[PDB]
This record gives sequence, C-alpha cells and structure tokens, in this order.
Amino acid sequence: YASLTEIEHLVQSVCKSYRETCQLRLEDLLRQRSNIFSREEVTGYQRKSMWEMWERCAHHLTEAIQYVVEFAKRLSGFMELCQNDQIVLLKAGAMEVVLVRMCRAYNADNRTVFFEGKYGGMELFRALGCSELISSIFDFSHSLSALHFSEDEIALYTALVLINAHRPGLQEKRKVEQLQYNLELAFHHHLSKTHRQSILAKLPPKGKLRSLCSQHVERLQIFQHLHPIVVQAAFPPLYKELFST
Amino acid sequence: TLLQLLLG
Ligand SMILES: C/C(=C\CC[C@@H](C)[C@H]1CC[C@@]2(C)C3=C(CC[C@]12C)[C@@]1(C)CCC(=O)C(C)(C)[C@@H]1CC3=O)CO
Repeated sequence: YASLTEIEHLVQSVCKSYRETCQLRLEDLLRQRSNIFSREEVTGYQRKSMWEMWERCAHHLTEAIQYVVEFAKRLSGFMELCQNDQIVLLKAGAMEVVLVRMCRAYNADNRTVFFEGKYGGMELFRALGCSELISSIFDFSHSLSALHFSEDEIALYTALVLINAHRPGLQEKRKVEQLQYNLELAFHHHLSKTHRQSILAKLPPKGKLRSLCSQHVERLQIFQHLHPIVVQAAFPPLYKELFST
Repeated sequence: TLLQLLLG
C-alpha cells in the first residue's frame, strides 16, 4: 500500500534513472534534424552487403540495449525482484524499450531516423532485406511521434514496458504485479498532475510491441540461416543471447 | 548468462 509520498518519490526515481541512461540527450537529437543523409550516402548504404549491414545494426542495437540494462539496474524496485525474474523481464522487454526510445530519434516531418551521425529514411536499411519489418518499425515510431511524449512520460512509460507481470517464466509473479501496479500509480499520478491522462487511450495496443519483437526474431532467423558464420564470429554475444534461436 | 553478469 504505497503512500502518496512513496508514489511521488517513485516518479522522481524513474525519471532520474531515465535521464542518467537515455543514451542521447533529446536536444542533441533535435539539433541534428537538418543533418540528413545525401542521395549518394543513401545509395552507399543500400549497396553494402547484407552481412555488413546486419553486423552494423546488431552492434548499434546491442549498444542501445546496454543503456536499457543500465536503466533497469537503476530502476526503483527492479533490483528487489529475484534474479530469475530480472532476467525474464529484461530478455523480453529490452527490445520493446529500444523501440519506444526510437521515437525520440525519429523525425515525423520527413520520416527519418538518426543513424550513424545523420538522419535517414527507411530506404537506408534496404541491404538488410527485411523491408516489412523496417516499415513496421517506422510506422510504430510515426504513431508514437503523434503522442508528443515528454522525457518524463517516456521514462514512466518505458518503466512499465519493462515491468510487465504477464511475461511467462516468472518465479515471483505477485512481486512483479505489485511493482507494476505502483509504477502504474506513478505514471497515472504524473499524468493527472500535468493534465496528460488523455494519452492513455492512445498508447499502443499491448500486442503491438510483442509482435514487432517476434518479427525481429523471425527476420534474424532468416539472416542467421543464410549467414551463420558471420553471426557466430562477429555479432555481440548479448545480441545472440537475446535474439537468436 | 550475460544479462546475469551485466546485472551483478
Ligand atoms: C536488423 C536489426 C535492427 C532493425 C534496424 C533498425 C530498426 C535499428 C538499427 C539501428 C538502431 C538500433 C538504432 C536505434 C533504434 C533502432 C535502429 C534504427 C536508435 C534510434 C535507438 C536509441 C537512439 O536514440 C539511437 C542511439 C539514436 C539509436 C540509433 C540506432 O542505431 C538488428 O537486429
């Protein structure tokens, strides 16, 4: 039965944790909006081998996930859960969190994402050979851009993306349920205080993030079966652990 | 696991 002061202290703790682990400051991403890949640079990316483009993207994704791991480490209540449950939650939620975080680096006006120093369209990623997945991820970021999340809202929402008591394999489900509820109280309190409860009905359907993650695992299966040695030799060990079957 | 290591 967390008190109002405890709920308020949770809001602050979650928001602080996100600030410390956000990977790139929002202002930096916004400042870079006019730095867009040229037609020649786009073509250069498109003409990369499938293996090199997958390898680059796997490294960048691993980097982004490492920040999400640090977010969880600092998240009030997460370290209180048993070791098994920490693992279950991060293994399922890490990628979901990255997909939400991406909207900050997404410019809806020209439908570009910040990638390797400049903004580029989904055409940048053609060499991967998973255009449907990329389009679905860009559609997802475009949908989130319409919500106009503040930094604090992203912090509170990504905490809830991670603390999801519906994941199978939890040893202490009721403990996770209790933390989830308190984080829900923290989110809703912050939203009520800022007149932003209207966003709740517009948040992605919960099956959405799961679906994007399954699609990503499936596209890696297609790539890995075609280039198994490249993945074994060159891909980050954390990436394989999280995503390979 | 690696997640275990990264978490301590
Ligand atoms: C095939 C595979 C993946 C699908 C391809 C894309 C969907 C994916 C490749 C690069 C990546 C990982 C990426 C980000 C989120 C997704 C993308 C663009 C964000 C935008 C997230 C957080 C940030 O603010 C920065 C730090 C700006 C990064 C930059 C960044 O390199 C790999 O399995």
